[PDB]
Amino acid sequence: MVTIRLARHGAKKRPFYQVVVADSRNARNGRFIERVGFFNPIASEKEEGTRLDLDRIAHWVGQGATISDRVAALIKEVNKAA
Amino acid sequence: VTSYIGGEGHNLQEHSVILIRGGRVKDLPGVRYHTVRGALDCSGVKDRKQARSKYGVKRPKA
Amino acid sequence: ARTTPIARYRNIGISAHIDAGKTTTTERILFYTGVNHKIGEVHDGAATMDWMEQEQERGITITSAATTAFWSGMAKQYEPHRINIIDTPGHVDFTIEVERSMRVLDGAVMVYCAVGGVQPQSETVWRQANKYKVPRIAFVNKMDRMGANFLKVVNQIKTRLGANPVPLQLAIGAEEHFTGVVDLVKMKAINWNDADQGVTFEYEDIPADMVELANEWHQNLIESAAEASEELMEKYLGGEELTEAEIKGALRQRVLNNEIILVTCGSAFKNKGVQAMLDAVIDYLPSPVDVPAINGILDDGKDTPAERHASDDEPFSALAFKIATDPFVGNLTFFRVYSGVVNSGDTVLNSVKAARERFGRIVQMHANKREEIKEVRAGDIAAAIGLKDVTTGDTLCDPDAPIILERMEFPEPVISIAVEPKTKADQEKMGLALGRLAKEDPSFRVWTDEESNQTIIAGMGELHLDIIVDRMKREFNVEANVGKPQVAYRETIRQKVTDVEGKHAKQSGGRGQYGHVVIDMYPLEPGSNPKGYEFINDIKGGVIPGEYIPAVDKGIQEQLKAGPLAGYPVVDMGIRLHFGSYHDVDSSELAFKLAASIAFKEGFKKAKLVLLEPIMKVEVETPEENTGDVIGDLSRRRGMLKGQESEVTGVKIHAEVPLSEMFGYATQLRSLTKGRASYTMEFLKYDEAPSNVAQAVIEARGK
Amino acid sequence: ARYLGPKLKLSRREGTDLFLKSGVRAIDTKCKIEQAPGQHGARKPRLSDYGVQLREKQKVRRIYGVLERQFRNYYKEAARLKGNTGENLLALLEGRLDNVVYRMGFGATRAEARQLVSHKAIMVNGRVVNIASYQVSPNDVVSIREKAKKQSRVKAALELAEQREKPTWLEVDAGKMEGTFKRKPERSDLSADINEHLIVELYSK
Amino acid sequence: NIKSAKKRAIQSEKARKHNASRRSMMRTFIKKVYAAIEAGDKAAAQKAFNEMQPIVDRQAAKGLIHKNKAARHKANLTAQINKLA
RNA sequence: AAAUUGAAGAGUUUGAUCAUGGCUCAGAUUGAACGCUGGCGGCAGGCCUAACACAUGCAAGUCGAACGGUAACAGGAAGAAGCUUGCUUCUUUGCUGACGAGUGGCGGACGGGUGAGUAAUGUCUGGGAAACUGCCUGAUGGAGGGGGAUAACUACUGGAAACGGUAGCUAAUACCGCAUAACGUCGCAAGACCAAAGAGGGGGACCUUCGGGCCUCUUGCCAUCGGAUGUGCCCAGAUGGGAUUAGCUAGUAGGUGGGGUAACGGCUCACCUAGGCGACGAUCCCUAGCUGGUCUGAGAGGAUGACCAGCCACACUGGAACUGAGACACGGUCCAGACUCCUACGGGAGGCAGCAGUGGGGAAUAUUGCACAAUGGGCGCAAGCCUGAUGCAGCCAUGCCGCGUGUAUGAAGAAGGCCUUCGGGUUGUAAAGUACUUUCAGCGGGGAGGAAGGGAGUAAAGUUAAUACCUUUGCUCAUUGACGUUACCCGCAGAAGAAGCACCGGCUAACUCCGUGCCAGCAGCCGCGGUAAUACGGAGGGUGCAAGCGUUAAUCGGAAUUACUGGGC
Ligand SMILES: Nc1nc2c(ncn2[C@@H]2O[C@H](COP(=O)(O)OP(=O)(O)O)[C@@H](O)[C@H]2O)c(=O)[nH]1
Ligand SMILES: [Mg+2]
Ligand SMILES: [Mg+2]
Ligand SMILES: [Mg+2]
Ligand SMILES: [Mg+2]
Ligand SMILES: [Mg+2]
Ligand SMILES: [Mg+2]
Ligand SMILES: [Mg+2]
Ligand SMILES: [Mg+2]
Ligand SMILES: [Mg+2]
Ligand SMILES: [Mg+2]
Ligand SMILES: [Mg+2]
Ligand SMILES: [Mg+2]
Ligand SMILES: [Mg+2]
Ligand SMILES: [Mg+2]
Ligand SMILES: [Mg+2]
Ligand SMILES: [Mg+2]
Ligand SMILES: [Mg+2]
Ligand SMILES: [Mg+2]
Ligand SMILES: [Mg+2]
Ligand SMILES: [Mg+2]
Ligand SMILES: [Mg+2]
Ligand SMILES: [Mg+2]
Ligand SMILES: [Mg+2]
Ligand SMILES: [Mg+2]
Ligand SMILES: [Mg+2]
Ligand SMILES: [Mg+2]
Ligand SMILES: [Mg+2]
Repeated sequence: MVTIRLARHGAKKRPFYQVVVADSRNARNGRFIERVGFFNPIASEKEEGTRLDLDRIAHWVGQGATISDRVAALIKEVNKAA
Repeated sequence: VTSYIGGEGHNLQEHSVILIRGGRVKDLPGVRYHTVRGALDCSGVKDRKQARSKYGVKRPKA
Repeated sequence: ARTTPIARYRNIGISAHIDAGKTTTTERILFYTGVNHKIGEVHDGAATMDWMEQEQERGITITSAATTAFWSGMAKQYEPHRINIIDTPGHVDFTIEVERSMRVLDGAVMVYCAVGGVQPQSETVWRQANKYKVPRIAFVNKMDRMGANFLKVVNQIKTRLGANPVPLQLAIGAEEHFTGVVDLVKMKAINWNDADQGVTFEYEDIPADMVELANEWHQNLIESAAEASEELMEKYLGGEELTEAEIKGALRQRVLNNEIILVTCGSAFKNKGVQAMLDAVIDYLPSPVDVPAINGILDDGKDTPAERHASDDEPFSALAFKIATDPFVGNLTFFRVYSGVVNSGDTVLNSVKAARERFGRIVQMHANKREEIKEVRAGDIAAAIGLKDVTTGDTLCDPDAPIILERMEFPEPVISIAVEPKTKADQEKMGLALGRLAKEDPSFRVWTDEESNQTIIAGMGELHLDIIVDRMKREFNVEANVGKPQVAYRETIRQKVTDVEGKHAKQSGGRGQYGHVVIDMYPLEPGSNPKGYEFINDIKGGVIPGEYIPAVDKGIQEQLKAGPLAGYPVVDMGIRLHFGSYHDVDSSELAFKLAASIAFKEGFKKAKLVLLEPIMKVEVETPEENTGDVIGDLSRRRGMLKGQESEVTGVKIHAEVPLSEMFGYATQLRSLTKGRASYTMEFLKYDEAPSNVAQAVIEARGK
Repeated sequence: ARYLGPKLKLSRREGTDLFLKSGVRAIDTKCKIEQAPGQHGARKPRLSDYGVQLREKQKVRRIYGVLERQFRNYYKEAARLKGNTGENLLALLEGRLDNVVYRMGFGATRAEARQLVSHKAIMVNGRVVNIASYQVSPNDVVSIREKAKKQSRVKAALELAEQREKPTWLEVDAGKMEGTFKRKPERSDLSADINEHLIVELYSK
Repeated sequence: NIKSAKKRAIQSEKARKHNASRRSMMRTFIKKVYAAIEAGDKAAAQKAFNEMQPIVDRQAAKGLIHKNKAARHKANLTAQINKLA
């Protein structure tokens, strides 16, 4: 299960995750194969809270990469249809 | 090692434990350390009022 | 939720004189409730309660240990009652421990020996229990030992302690042929079986060997039980025999108000009587909700500040009766929840000191062994790991609970010793050990007197104080030998007065100043002022500059404060300045203080003043049979006497004795009085004494 | 973190006027500005290169009410920013919020401006700021809060805000009580007595 | 032990018993083929090889050994039997 | 666009000078400690020494949608308890939700810790072939059929416990043979050989032995070829000091053949050759985890490996293997050693270099805390469970950053101190007094956001043979935050609750008096003190820094003082 998960960087009481395609064994902030966009949870203003890298994510999921729950939700919210 | 006893007046007996710090006294050939006054039962210099952070003297009220 | 109902909870203590069988009676209790597979003997160190190495080696209980049991009945008559028994020590060397356990507990079973009966420590535990008004019963142990007589022990209890005792279980046969006991209610003789270790017994028909004294004491039991309510006496005088249930309830009432104590007999070593005493603990001793609630003070007291019915719903309240030492966590706090519920991890407020403590690991106890429990209900005795500041006798409770509880008194140590480790530089480790052992035990105090370097050790006895040193050797290892304290002398002038002076040729041309003073030394009298320094300003000839005229008394302090003769302070010196010399340019004060010092020196040598020893006011109480021996012992020493006073329960003797003498006086006093005397020190005024040591402490250093 | 003491000692130790007092009376009429604060002030110690560099740096420090750690930070930032170090340093010191508040009135001294900023009475570009070190930015509107308008100090300061040269970078509207920050002051837009290269070389030692 | 890794210990011992039995059966069949090849009777060696081949393929499929190990056995034994003539 | 713009010196050899030459200081930095003092907030940091020994509590479980099954709870079913044919509840029935223990699957090789060993079996950089890979994903297929057990359980039984015996069983996705399989394995060919497991949801029929058969969909299983990931292996360069370490090596260097590995290979064995490495430092000894990076420096360079991240190595010491895709396995197995603990004396258990915590060592390093609410990880169709990972809370000025301890006014320039030429000056607008404000701390009241999801209903298509049952996408409903008395906002009282540390001879910024008299003492360097000490001690005054300050320890700079840039004989 090569996963695509959030990496939980940032600061205290103000997280800021990194959507990274990493092997599921390694740690959350550990070794990753590639970083595909970020995600700011606490943003409630005009600047973009999240940004994804849709073509590379699609390449990975075509290569068999597992998509996490929150990363799936961000792919949903990023697309206009959902 | 040999070590100076700074300040005015001490209470060092034959077995008292003390804290030793680096330094030199220059006029005493072979003394390269100083006894930290006011720490570990090596009481602070009595009736001292200037350079009181050194010599381990507590703050008078005044 | 609650495993056992609140009524089926007994918190009991086993208190008595040294070696009355208390630690065995506890082993036979833990045996007849199945919790320990082996009976164990105190002498062969097998006893579980004696867990400390000293307790095993010396066969004594140097501490209180807590255990639990489930006593259904002799025939499983009742549902299993959870009895919390904390075995206590009888040595006068450890009295804080017995009072410590005694306060929380609701009942006490007082062991006694048939040979001796009322003994000094039995009176001691009696007075301690009486002040805390705990309901008591009594067990006469060692009935197997020769000289055994139940009747004589009962009469000794009545005559000496003061209680009127009602026999409950008499004894069949003499000391060696102790078959068992006969109850005075069921009218059954519970002879125990020799082949097995007391677990089984056989009931018989109470033979005619004792069928008249038994009936007489049974009748006296009925009459004594009838003194609980008019409904009992009215039917009793009606010629009808009262039913057993009302007799037992009326007795339980009389024990509750403490008018009478119920005495049961048996021999733990012979594996007999223990089941019947535990049965009488269930039948007669009070459960937590079988008395009215504890009281307290709120906001400096109120009419009725707290009447906390022991229940699972009221807010948490408790008392930390005992502190113990664990080398692995650093503390062990024993608490009894009077009213409330607390759980693991719960925070509490230490009401007296107004601070927050978290209960890390509440546990239940089986002597040394510890068993984790998630929660503690009201009326349960448990140990709290994770407490780091709470002193003995501090109330622990949730907010808006009683601030102060009645447990605010502790005794005063009599024996004072000094200790010094062989390697002198282990002083910090020893000091930490002493500080911990003093925080856990409030009757052991360590104060390092600042005249010398010695560490002063105070305790209730020489045993107490040496268990506190070999315990240090074994746990938190340090090696230390005890000794005697040093001497705090003072000085007084031997009625000599002159007008001495001092003078140094400080001028020499370049120096620019010199100083001279004319003083007048005198004493006042031995003990009229607290401020020994007396100075009435009178400077006439050569009046010094007027900005520091009254400031020529504090400079004299640095000689009177400490050390003129052999490093010992002086009291009562009076200086009176009349003449001198100076020059009003800059009359140097620090070098004028040299003239005063040399003047004091000259006055000292011409005065030939003599040393003054410390002498205190001891006050002793004793029975009016050992008065001669105590007064003879004080007279053999260089001791004065003061008061021909006789109390109603003894005699208060007052005596003035030195401090270098009478080292270890308390233990000698106990020896010569059968351990039935106390004393106190009031630190009165010093007195003169012919001493060959007074000059030896300065001729050791010569001039 | 604030010098709560006699300001005039500081002024006469530097000799010049540090503007640490209101305009109620002249500087000489309140203190003996000519001489040093000590009892040995009448004498004159011959100056040294380190002496004059330290004295210039301390004059700037005492004018702006900044402490040494923050001033060193303002020098690391000024050195970092491209261009003349001294010009960037003066811009970063004039950019302080108590500085711009003072230059816009509302307090007769920079310590009064510090009290105004600290007591949550200032809104920079809408957001209520009460951090005395807030690095103001171009086109920022400094507004006093309600319940602070018409207080004694603000009225006294606005009347006393005259008799002094009007800054050519602020464009303040006095009556409505809002001011702008149209652009940062340049070199020649300031006191011109402050020898900035002395401070630059002192901090580049 | 402490946790429930004792279940893996019992399963490991049982699996060791089974695997040791089956691996020993495999190894004795291959020793039979080697003894035949060292005797020189090509026909008995061929029969023994055709007897061991399904055994090793079944265990290689089950996972007790690897496909490469089975293929190495078959290749070596075929090479030996072919040069035996 | 911009990715840099960056290099300072001083004191001290001498009567004085110039060079050479060393010592010291001014700067930056720290996992710091000590002394004095101490108000708050934010973000980080926190055993550098004993890889010394560890009490206690947790740090790895999960699946009933694999199975036998019923220990605990609940729902029911049959009643002749309680009884007014029961609302006032007797036992039995896995029957259903569920589930202790058990068989089985997956995980336990991840995450977490430490740097002892390792100077090259390691790491970094750059390539390579002789390889394997559970779970993830794509392509093609198969998924007939049957047996023997066996735990759990029942009986007897032994043991203090741990933990067993000995018979009778009972399943399974547990195990075993057959059938069948070729772009798969072996073989040049022909040819030979190898697998599986079922479970769940609902349903139009229609047949039953109410077991169900049967039709669907959702998963699960087996074989093969792929990809991705992860891992194993090889080569070259680089990666410490010592020549007061010049020879080292006998599976040693290679070849052939056999064996072994997933895979090449002296990996191993049997012969044969006598080679191979080394002055570009072999071998030995000491030290050491390595790297991105950290500090400093204009650079070159020097020192370093705390945080964070990658790789390696280890798990009480030494050795070996098993299960498994993966280990020679922190919380697995066996043995030998030492230690500790329990014991009824017959035996048995363990390994904090996991998170807390204790002893001890040390100048010195934290709580025996709260939740899985976020994100991850294991299991599971999910719901959910576990997670001392993680998110948070606690302690400590340990560091960095920000704020406060009031602001304006105020000349009797008060009193008092200190100096004084006795005029006065300084403390000093400083204080007091007057006016104004309440940041932060303290009370009282409101209050985001970190919350995505998940569950129940609904509709739409996809689905089948069925609008059921399953996916997916909307609409409504109730909702999930330990932190938390959150951030933030508003109100209440009043300057109240908040300033210390070092220095003052020159370097180096800031001077006088008093007491001491080569004494007591200070000092980083030069030096000071033996009767007028700005150098000691105190006082007054001043300078610098500030909730910190100074000292000590350590690195670089200055030091062109190891000089490649950049030195000399
Ligand atoms: N003969 C006899 N000895 C007894 C009896 N009970 C206790 N003992 C022994 O007397 C000694 C003192 O009893 P112990 O329980 O140690 O007393 P404690 O130290 O006060 O609790 C021990 O040696 C006991 O074994 C009894 O009933 N009879
Ligand atoms: Mg005892
Ligand atoms: Mg600060
Ligand atoms: Mg260890
Ligand atoms: Mg189960
Ligand atoms: Mg079967
Ligand atoms: Mg199978
Ligand atoms: Mg081969
Ligand atoms: Mg070498
Ligand atoms: Mg090492
Ligand atoms: Mg350099
Ligand atoms: Mg570390
Ligand atoms: Mg293995
Ligand atoms: Mg462990
Ligand atoms: Mg493991
Ligand atoms: Mg220590
Ligand atoms: Mg979670
Ligand atoms: Mg947990
Ligand atoms: Mg004056
Ligand atoms: Mg506040
Ligand atoms: Mg939210
Ligand atoms: Mg939401
Ligand atoms: Mg100067
Ligand atoms: Mg220094
Ligand atoms: Mg002088
Ligand atoms: Mg000095
Ligand atoms: Mg250099
Ligand atoms: Mg040179």
